[PDB]
Amino acid sequence: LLPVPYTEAASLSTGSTVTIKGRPLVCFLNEPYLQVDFHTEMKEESDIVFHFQVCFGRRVVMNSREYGAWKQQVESKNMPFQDGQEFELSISVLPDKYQVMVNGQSSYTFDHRIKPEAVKMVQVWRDISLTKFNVSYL
Amino acid sequence: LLPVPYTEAASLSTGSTVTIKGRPLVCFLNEPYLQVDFHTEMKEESDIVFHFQVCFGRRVVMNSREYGAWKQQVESKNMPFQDGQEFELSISVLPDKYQVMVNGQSSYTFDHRIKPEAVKMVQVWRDISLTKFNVSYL
Ligand SMILES: OC[C@H]1O[C@@H](O)[C@H](O)[C@@H](O)[C@@H]1O
Ligand SMILES: OC[C@H]1O[C@@H](O)[C@H](O)[C@@H](O)[C@@H]1O
Ligand SMILES: OC[C@H]1O[C@@H](O)[C@H](O)[C@@H](O)[C@@H]1O
Ligand SMILES: OC[C@H]1O[C@@H](O)[C@H](O)[C@@H](O)[C@@H]1O
Ligand SMILES: OC[C@H]1O[C@@H](O)[C@H](O)[C@@H](O)[C@@H]1O
Ligand SMILES: OC[C@H]1O[C@@H](O)[C@H](O)[C@@H](O)[C@@H]1O
Repeated sequence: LLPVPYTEAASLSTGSTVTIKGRPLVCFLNEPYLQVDFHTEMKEESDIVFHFQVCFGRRVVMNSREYGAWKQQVESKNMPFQDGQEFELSISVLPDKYQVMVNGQSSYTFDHRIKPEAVKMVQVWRDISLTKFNVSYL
Repeated sequence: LLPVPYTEAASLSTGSTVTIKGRPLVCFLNEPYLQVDFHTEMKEESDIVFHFQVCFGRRVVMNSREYGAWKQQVESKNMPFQDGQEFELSISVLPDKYQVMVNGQSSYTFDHRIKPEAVKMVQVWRDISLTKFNVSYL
C-alpha cells in the first residue's frame, strides 16, 4: 500500500500517462469516493488544472480550480468501476484533452482549460487503498 | 491514531453519548468529508438509523438508509468545524432525537426515524484522522 492521501511531484506534456492501481475501502452502497487532482504547485491549496472525483456506483465530476475558484463542473454517469474490485485508472495527456481509461476502457475525456505543462503535483485521495502510482511517457 | 475507517460495536438508548475527536486530513478548500453512520448490524451494507456527513467548509447532510434505500435527506449549512483544527463531535441520544455537539456547541438535531435500540455498530470514516472514539451514558 502507498500512503493515502498520496502526493507526488510531476511534470506532464502531450504523451504523459498517469497510472493508478487502487481499491475502494468499502462497498459501493456506502458511496466511497476517489479523487485525483493535478495541481499547479506542491501545496494542496494550489490551483487544480484537472480535478477527477468518482462517487463509486453513482457518478464522476470533473472541474478545474483557478485562482481558488471552482470553474464549470462536468458530470458523467459512466461507471465502469466494479463493486469490491481493484481498478486500474490511466489518465493520458492528448494534445487537446485528458483521456481517462478505466480497466483498459476509454471512460472520460476533459479538454485542457490550462496547459498540462502548468502541473507540478498529482494528489490521489479519499476512500481508496493505493497499490501503484506511475507517471510515464510515450 | 485509531484506524480509519473505524468500526465499533455499540448499543444506544436515551442518555447514550458517542464522542469522536478527530482532525480533517486536508484544508477546507479541498472539501474533505467526515461520515458517522449508526448501523443496525456489524456489516457495512446494513441499514443506517442515523447518517451524518460533513463536507468541511460547505454543508452537513443527514439521512437514514432503510432496507437499502436512502430516505429523506436533511441538509444544514451550519459549519462550526474550523479549517485545519482538531474537532470534538458528541452525538447524544435524547428521547425524540439525536443532539450533535461540535466543540461543545449544539449544531445539529435529527428526530429518531428508527428506535436508537436498533443500532449495533458505529462507523467513522472519510478524510479525517481519529484520536478518540467513546460510547458513554448518563
Ligand atoms: O470536491 C470539490 C467540488 O466542489 C464543487 O463546487 C465543484 O464544482 C466540484 O467539481 C468539486 O468536485
Ligand atoms: O467525456 C466522456 C466521453 O469520453 C470518451 O473518450 C469516452 O470513450 C466516452 O465513453 C465518453 O462519452
Ligand atoms: O470539457 C470538455 C470535455 O467535456 C465532455 O463533455 C466532452 O464530451 C469531452 O469530449 C470534452 O473533452
Ligand atoms: O453518502 C450517501 C448519500 O446518498 C444520498 O442519496 C443520500 O440522500 C445522502 O443523505 C447520503 O449522504
Ligand atoms: O437541526 C439543526 C438545529 O439543531 C439545534 O439543536 C441546534 O442548536 C441549531 O443550531 C440547529 O438549527
Ligand atoms: O429530522 C427532523 C430534524 O430535522 C431538522 O430540520 C429539525 O430542525 C430538527 O429539530 C429535527 O430534529
